[PDB]
Formats: sequence, C-alpha cells, structure tokens
Amino acid sequence: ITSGSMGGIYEYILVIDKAKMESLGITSRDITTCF
Amino acid sequence: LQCYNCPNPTADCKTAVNCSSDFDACLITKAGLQVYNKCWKFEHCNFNDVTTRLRENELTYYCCKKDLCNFNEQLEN
Repeated sequence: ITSGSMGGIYEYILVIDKAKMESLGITSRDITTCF
Repeated sequence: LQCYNCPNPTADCKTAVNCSSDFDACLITKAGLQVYNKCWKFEHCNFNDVTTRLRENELTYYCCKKDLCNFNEQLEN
C-alpha cells in the first residue's frame, strides 16, 4: 500500500426479482342428441 | 352404468366390471391412442372435467346412456 484511508465500510444490497407468466387456451365442441 | 373401466390408456378397453349401479351413464373417451373408459358419473358431460380427470387435452368423449354402452369402439376413428 502506498496510500489509503482507515475506517469502516458497511455495504448491504438486496435484489429480489419475480416474474410469473400464465397463458391458458381452450376450445371445445359439445353436442346433445336425446328423445 | 356397469361400465368398461380403463383409467389408463388402453386402445381396446374390454375390461367390463360390475360397477352395476342402474340409472347412470358411462364415459367413453378417445384421445388418439390415449383411449379411456370409466365407471363414470351421470349428470355430467363437461369437457374441462374430462380433460382434468383423464389428464388429456385433445380428447373426444361420450357420456353414453346407462349400462354397458361404453365399450371401446363406440367412439369411431
């Protein structure tokens, strides 16, 4: 070391990343025949 | 109902069983090779429920009347 600083450092980092993707497709054909 | 039952894909479900409750429909379902037959419940013909329980997404089905109606070839094609 040629130069510096005496002291303290406090570093706190929080990262939260959430992603949620939902895609629901439907097709139906439903039929009756009764007597 | 007294249906053919095959909860697992069976291309010719011949497994007739004496679930012999009288008044109620059976299920037939064809999902290509994924063909299923059940001692189903009457008062039903909901595609979403069939897809749920049988875990199938392209299936074709009939809630055929009363007893022994549900042998595997009743669905053509």
